[PDB]
This record gives sequence, structure tokens and C-alpha cells, in this order.
Amino acid sequence: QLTPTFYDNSCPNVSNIVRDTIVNELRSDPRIAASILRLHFHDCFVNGCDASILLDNTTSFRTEKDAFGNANSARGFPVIDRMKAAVESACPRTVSCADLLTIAAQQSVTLAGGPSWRVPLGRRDSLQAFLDLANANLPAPFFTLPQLKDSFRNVGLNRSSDLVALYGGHTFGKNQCRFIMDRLYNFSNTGLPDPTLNTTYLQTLRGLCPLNGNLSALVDFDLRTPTIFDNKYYVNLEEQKGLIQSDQELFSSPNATDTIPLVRSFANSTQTFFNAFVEAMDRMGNITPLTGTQGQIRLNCRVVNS
Ligand code: HEM
Ligand SMILES: [Ca+2]
Ligand SMILES: [Ca+2]
Repeated sequence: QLTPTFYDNSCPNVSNIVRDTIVNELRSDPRIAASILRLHFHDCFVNGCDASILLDNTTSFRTEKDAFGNANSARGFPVIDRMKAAVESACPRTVSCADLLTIAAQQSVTLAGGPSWRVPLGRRDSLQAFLDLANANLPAPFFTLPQLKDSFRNVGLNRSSDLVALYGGHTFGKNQCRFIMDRLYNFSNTGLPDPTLNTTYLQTLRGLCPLNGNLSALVDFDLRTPTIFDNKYYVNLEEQKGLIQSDQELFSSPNATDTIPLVRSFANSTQTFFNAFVEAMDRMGNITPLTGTQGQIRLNCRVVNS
């Protein structure tokens, strides 16, 4: 069983080292806390939270970094390297990359204003990476609600509360124009915008993301508080101001009978949201871990030990 006290004897200052690393990086990259949370999500959804995403290419397997959901998108890898080196310096050969990334995600959420909790620990590191599985398992922003639900179920998260709460990760961070062009200009081959996008916000987004513009330009997921971890994400949805199709689907899908009341409850209460977010995060962090003597304590997060 994973346990929050796992390093209390062997590396008691691990969360502190992780915190200071993020605090320091945030001075020059305000986006890093968002990026790190996303890294952990992408770890967990592919063979579980086993740091498989941190591995670079080898001649026998391809890196997940070249997945459709990771390439030219996922970021923060050198920051993870830095906190890893610092922990190895304090606590040699003790803390797994999988656990380190889990703590990093939690600390990132707290540093951005979100809930504070101790994550379960004891995960171990994969002996390979899973590119095809990453391409199969990471959901895409054009997914319908039933597709999103299938994608969460596929990895062991059956509950609509899992989906709606973890979606609150879009309370901060950035999204490239490429992922919303259809909503803005040609939704579902209509040549018209997505009708569930508020028309005032549509104009703003078209201004940031013109047809024939730079597809890599970044826009904030949360128009209310772009860098603060809070429940404002859900208030946006109630106003038809979710950024990506999958955001707005939680509130507007014909299949949203079960998700609408979760969105509303989380918009109405910070405490309700934060409680559900911590619960869902810990469920996601419990996806198929290696434990005990399985896998490794990887010394360099990019390569399996030899
Ligand atoms: C449920 C369907 C999901 C879809 C379709 C989706 C899609 C996306 C997309 C397209 C981006 C922008 C990527 C880029 O522009 O490079 C992104 C960013 C982000 N996602 Fe999600 N996501 C989902 C779930 C989640 C979950 C469950 C979390 C966290 C628990 C998460 C956290 C993040 C964060 C924090 C960012 C901002 C990253 C940054 O600014 O570097 N996402 N997501
Ligand atoms: Ca993984
Ligand atoms: Ca926010």
C-alpha cells in the first residue's frame, strides 16, 4: 500500500527540497507549477505513475516525449532533473522519480494557491517507456464527454467526480491556439464556431488565435485567474467560457447529466472543489504503481539504471 510516511525516516526533507526547487523556478517561469502537475497526469495515465514519461529514447524503446500529447507540449523536464539531483545529494538512492514527480505535482498545486496535503508514497520507477500506450491513453481536446469518460475508465478512474475534479487542473496553465482553432472557425465541419462557446469570449479568442495565425501561440486556460489554483475554472464553464472543447463538454454535453451538478458544486464552494481535487489526485496517483522490490529507484530520471 502506498503511504504518506514512506520517506519519514529515509529522506524526511524530500518535500522541502521539492518545494524550494519549484519556488526558485517560479521566479523566472510562472508557468512551471502548471507544467509539473501536467507531467504527473501524463505519467499516471500511461502504465501508472512510474516515471515512464521521464525516460529519453533508447535503441530498444521510444520515448513517450514523442507522443502526440507530449511532443512540443509537455515541459519542465530539466526542473525535475534539478530537484532529482538535489534529493540524490541529500538522500542518495532513496527517492524514486515516480514519487518525486508526485510530490512535485502536489507542491506545485499548493504553491499556486491550492490545497495542501501529503501524498501517498512508495512508488518505484519503470524499466521502459510506453510511446504507443501514451498515444492510445492520453485524451485529446476534441474528445466528447463519452470519450473523456472512456479515457478515464480505461486507466481505472471510473467516477465522474474523478473527471470533473481533475479537470480543475485547467484552473491554471497555457494552451496552444492549435487546439481550439476548430471551435473558433470550423467546428465539426460546419465552417461555424462551436455554439457552446460564449460569443463574447469567441471574439477574444479569435483575436488571440486568428485563422492562419501562429498555431503555437499560447492562451490561458482560465480567463479569470490564469495562474492561481482555485475554483474559477468551474465558474467559467457555467458561462460557456471553458477554453477547450473537452472543458466545455463537462457542462454542455448531452451526456452531462452526471457532470453538471459536480461543475456547479465545485463552482459554488472552494472547499468542496479542493476536497474532491485531493481525493481525485490521490486516486490518480494510485494508478498501477510498481512497489516493494518491483522496478527501480532510478538515479537519473532520464535513463534506467545500469
Ligand atoms: C480530461 C481531458 C484532458 C484533455 C483533453 C487535456 C488537454 C490539454 C491541452 C490540449 C493542453 C494544452 C497543451 C499545449 O498547449 O501544449 C493542456 C494543458 C494543461 N493540462 Fe490538460 N487535459 C486533460 C486533463 C487534464 C488533467 C486531468 C490535468 C491535471 C490533473 C491537466 C492539467 C493540465 C495543465 C496544468 C495544463 C497547463 C500546462 C502548461 O501550461 O504547461 N489536464 N491540457
Ligand atoms: Ca507512466
Ligand atoms: Ca485559476
